[PDB]
Amino acid sequence: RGKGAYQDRDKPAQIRFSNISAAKAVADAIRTSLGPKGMDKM
Amino acid sequence: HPTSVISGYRLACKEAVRYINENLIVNTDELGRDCLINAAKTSMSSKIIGINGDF
Amino acid sequence: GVFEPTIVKVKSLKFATEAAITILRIDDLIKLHP
Ligand SMILES: Nc1ncnc2c1ncn2[C@@H]1O[C@H](COP(=O)(O)OP(=O)(O)O)[C@@H](O)[C@H]1O
Ligand SMILES: [Mg+2]
Repeated sequence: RGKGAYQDRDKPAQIRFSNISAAKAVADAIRTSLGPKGMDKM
Repeated sequence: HPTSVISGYRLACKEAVRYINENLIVNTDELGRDCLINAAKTSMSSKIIGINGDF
Repeated sequence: GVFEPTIVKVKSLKFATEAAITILRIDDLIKLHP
């Protein structure tokens, strides 16, 4: 068409990225406890 | 890796227990009652009843 | 006449090894605010 349906808010995208970041952080946190060579957390 | 250190420690514990039980033990039957007195004195050495352990 | 019961040394080794393994397995620590 041309221009396209313009997004006004950008807060939804911020929420998506914040949620993705938090989830990846939790994973990265418990990523070294995986497998036989994985270690414990206190 | 800590797993490898742990495996080695476990093995060394097992083999140290076995080596003690097979080579480093003395039967108190061969020694009689003075063995008991000596074991008690050994435990009491380092305590405030050390030199009096004899009694 | 310096004798110790075998159980003393044996249990010392077993318990020390288990404690060392337990502490040596920790690679992270999360201390939560009370
Ligand atoms: N002896 C082993 N050698 C190689 N991979 C292993 C061994 N034991 C477990 N795994 C792998 O390690 C992965 C994680 O297992 P684990 O640490 O218990 O975490 P989870 O409980 O999430 O499965 C499993 O997907 C398994 O495929
Ligand atoms: Mg003592």
